[PDB]
Amino acid sequence: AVYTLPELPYDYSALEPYISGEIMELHHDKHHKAYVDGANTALDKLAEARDKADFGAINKLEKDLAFNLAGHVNHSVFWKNMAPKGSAPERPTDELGAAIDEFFGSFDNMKAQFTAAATGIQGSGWASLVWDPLGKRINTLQFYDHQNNLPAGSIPLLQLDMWEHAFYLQYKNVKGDYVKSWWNVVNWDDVALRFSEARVA
Amino acid sequence: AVYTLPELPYDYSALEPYISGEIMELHHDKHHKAYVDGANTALDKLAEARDKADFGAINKLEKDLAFNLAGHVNHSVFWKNMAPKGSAPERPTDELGAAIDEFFGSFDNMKAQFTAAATGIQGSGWASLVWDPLGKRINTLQFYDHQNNLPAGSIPLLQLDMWEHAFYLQYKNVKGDYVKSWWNVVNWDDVALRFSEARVA
Amino acid sequence: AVYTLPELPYDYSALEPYISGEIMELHHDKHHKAYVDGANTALDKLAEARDKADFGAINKLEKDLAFNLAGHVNHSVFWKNMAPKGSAPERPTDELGAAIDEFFGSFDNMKAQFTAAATGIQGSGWASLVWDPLGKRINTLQFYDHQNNLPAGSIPLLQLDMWEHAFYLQYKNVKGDYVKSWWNVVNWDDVALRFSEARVA
Amino acid sequence: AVYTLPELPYDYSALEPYISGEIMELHHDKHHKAYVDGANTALDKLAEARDKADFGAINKLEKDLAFNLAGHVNHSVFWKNMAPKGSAPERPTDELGAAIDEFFGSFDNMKAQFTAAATGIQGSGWASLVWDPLGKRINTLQFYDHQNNLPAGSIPLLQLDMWEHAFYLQYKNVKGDYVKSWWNVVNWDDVALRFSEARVA
Ligand SMILES: [F-]
Ligand SMILES: [F-]
Ligand SMILES: [F-]
Ligand SMILES: [F-]
Ligand SMILES: [Fe+3]
Ligand SMILES: [Fe+3]
Ligand SMILES: [Fe+3]
Ligand SMILES: [Fe+3]
Repeated sequence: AVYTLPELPYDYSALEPYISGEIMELHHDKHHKAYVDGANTALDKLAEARDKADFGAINKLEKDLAFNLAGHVNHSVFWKNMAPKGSAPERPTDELGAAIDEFFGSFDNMKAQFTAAATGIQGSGWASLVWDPLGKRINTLQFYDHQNNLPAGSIPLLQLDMWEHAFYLQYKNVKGDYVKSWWNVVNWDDVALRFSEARVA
Repeated sequence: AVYTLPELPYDYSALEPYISGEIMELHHDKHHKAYVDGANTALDKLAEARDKADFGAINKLEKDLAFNLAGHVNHSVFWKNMAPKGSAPERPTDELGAAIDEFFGSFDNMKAQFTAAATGIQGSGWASLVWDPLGKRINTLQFYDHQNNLPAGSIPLLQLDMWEHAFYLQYKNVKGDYVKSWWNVVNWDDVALRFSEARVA
Repeated sequence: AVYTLPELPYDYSALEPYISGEIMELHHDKHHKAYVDGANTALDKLAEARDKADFGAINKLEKDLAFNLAGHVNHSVFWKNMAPKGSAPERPTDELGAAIDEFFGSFDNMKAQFTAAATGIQGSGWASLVWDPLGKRINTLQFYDHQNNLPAGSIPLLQLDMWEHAFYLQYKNVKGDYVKSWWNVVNWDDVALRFSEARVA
Repeated sequence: AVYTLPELPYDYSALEPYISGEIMELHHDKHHKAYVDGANTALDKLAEARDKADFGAINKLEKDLAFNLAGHVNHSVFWKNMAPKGSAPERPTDELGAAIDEFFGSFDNMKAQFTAAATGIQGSGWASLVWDPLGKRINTLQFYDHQNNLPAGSIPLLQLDMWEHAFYLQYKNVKGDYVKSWWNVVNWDDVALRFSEARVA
């Protein structure tokens, strides 16, 4: 298949007590799997369309592709953006740390902006720290669903799933507590790597 | 400022009779300029939000940023994707040509899919040929407005503005004639360059 | 204020085992309450914008109003659309029953279409049975979030909340089991009343 | 057919010099016709889906229905909301006038808010004055495309098409001039009628 479901880089309960293993299991094994299958199906459907020269469902197929592929991309990044507390730095350092200070003033300012973007979403969405190739800078973006409200070429560095399935079983409606807890499991080493590789464009 | 309006790589009327110089002038000097101003303003507002520690308008600012920055990105690629008839080969060759055949079956199949995506948009949008870093392939996407219906990390290779301002003065409601004429001025050399730089990340 | 949170027409656990009392409590007391506060706030902000003659945040305010007011409208209808198993006929009758057969072929056909619309949503949304004043017919619509993918003037007759908070604590990712169970508590008398009042405009 | 294209209540050039007959012709004969055909096609497709118990394209069909039906509704109202200058009052009076003063403070405040909503749209959209059945009031809404950013049950009273096809041939990019000119042709008698009939819910 074109797209495949990546395995978690840690045990399902490795992020506890901040993120329950119950959510990690459903989220990865069920939700993420769905996006991979959906993205693959969209490509097969588009291939069939070209073969038969029948593009009647093009609008449907392009949304299916964008939605599912965006879901696959967002979650693939999401898993690696996390690590058991203590297994990674609690604050970004070196080049990443300097870059965050440069584009946000400080780590705290970045955190405040990122958190505000995360909790203010009207509907399903993501809070995302991305590398902007055109502006040569780090910005925060608020994705709607998986595939909306973002410029093409944006390279994700750090993402937070704000869909209700990501926190409801544990935090219920209190999205603020979920975000507060999530900061504890951010793998700043992974974000640093993405930054090093992202800034070549 | 962070973002600047790029000059056209050719005269305003260099794409005639395919795209009128009148549209080129309004499109570049008026429309594209607005996205640059809007993107810069959004960043300035976000900076102010951080200093005052008030993120009440975060939802508005994130959409202003995404909409305007995406407009800026899309049009910047758009201008470079075109060139006077005769300045470049009318068909992709070498690495790009082989990649199109691999991911679409043939050049014609790609054109058919891209055209269908372009003319079927319900509202404003773009037809886009992008490099998918995850699947390591070339896909067609159908953007809504400037910033919707696309996965993060998508690398734009070839884009076609389907907003009404891009063709109405010349083609009126006949979107098909606009797309058909547009193929005549596609700068495959620019697309080939974007493809080469995209494969390396 | 302009908008107020309507009380549930039954006890929080009156819909069990179909919909847990825990969900009913969070859904009504927390989620619905938030839309009421948000809708009132949006109007207050719009009033302030008029007094100060500054409409810089108009885009934000119009979306805040639409999102929150739509949330308020959707949930208000939602609560009334349900009732304890046994409080109303399990199948539409009289005028409503005849109308369903006319516009859908049969009750089963309607259920199938409504269910498909409910379970296929890509993101948050609603499955909705509405009265179309223009075509003078009953149609099914699939709302995105609370305020998207619907024609102005649509009269809601029967709505099903497909946002994850509406079913996750009980049904997890299995949306189909939620929809299936939901049919058991549909208050056809309320729907019949909305239909009668809708036909007269 | 279920939906039919209404004829204009005046000659195509009756709104000049404010709105050219060229736009009126294309807009009504081409654009509006498309929405009617599209809305009818969506219903036929949904009927076929129920017959064969095949709801695979439900997401596509529901968007096609919402988009096209919303376009049909919006334009049907739009045509009647206008009249040759001098054929209708230049300002709302009686019950409508009183209602506007009540919910906006004054006619001028309403105009300012409505105009701001019209010119600030990011993408295609509508500025709309609607009757809110739940709040028992008149509000302004900013529709995105034809079917987004509005609560169910909203009854349109006055609408302004802000899609580029509505003004580009005459006003180019200067949407402000289009809105300013449009106020001259508003048929306040039609809006008054809609208000009288709208407020019964
Ligand atoms: F997910
Ligand atoms: F543009
Ligand atoms: F809700
Ligand atoms: F139109
Ligand atoms: Fe998720
Ligand atoms: Fe453009
Ligand atoms: Fe809900
Ligand atoms: Fe229009």
